[PDB]
Amino acid sequence: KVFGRCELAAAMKRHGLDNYRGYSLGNWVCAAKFESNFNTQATNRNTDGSTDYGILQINSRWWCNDGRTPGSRNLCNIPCSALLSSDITASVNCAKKIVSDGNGMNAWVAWRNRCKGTDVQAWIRGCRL
Ligand SMILES: CC(=O)N[C@@H]1[C@@H](O)[C@H](O[C@@H]2O[C@H](CO)[C@@H](O[C@@H]3O[C@H](CO)[C@@H](O)[C@H](O)[C@H]3NC(C)=O)[C@H](O)[C@H]2NC(C)=O)[C@@H](CO)O[C@H]1O
Ligand SMILES: [Cl-]
Ligand SMILES: [Cl-]
Ligand code: NA
Repeated sequence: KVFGRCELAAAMKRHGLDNYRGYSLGNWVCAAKFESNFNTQATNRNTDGSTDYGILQINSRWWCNDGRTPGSRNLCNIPCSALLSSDITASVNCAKKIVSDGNGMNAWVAWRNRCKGTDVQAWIRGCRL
């Protein structure tokens, strides 16, 4: 599924991400835009042989099992394919564990380079929340 901007904002809010660990909703919408262009089916392969999955591009080296990343962890205890569903629950629940792991949203490279320090509230402008 390719989400609309306000559609995604509303879904993330319903799943408890607004101000989760101090990160306003606009941060999460901005990260999703630049990680996946709001597409739940996005995949990308890394140089080390791991793969990033879904709307928040969660990495198989650490967070999910795809059966082809030798010597990796499965810290969210889920198949990576679960992160590609049109229902964002699995992606959101795993993201909560990631952002709590020490580095906050710096775990998302595109957030650090394209969202951090910008006016992230603009990503939720006009939405009925
Ligand atoms: C969205 C996504 O998948 N992003 C990936 C990043 O998670 C990943 O960064 C590395 O993540 C691991 C686990 O969060 C980091 O280890 C943790 O680091 C903190 C602070 O040092 C420490 O408190 C934790 O104990 C430690 N947890 C474990 C299990 O070791 C690790 O430091 C991150 N490495 C870097 C360079 O940021 C990066 C790199 O694999 O890929 C993203 O796609
Ligand atoms: Cl915001
Ligand atoms: Cl933080
Ligand atoms: Na893994």
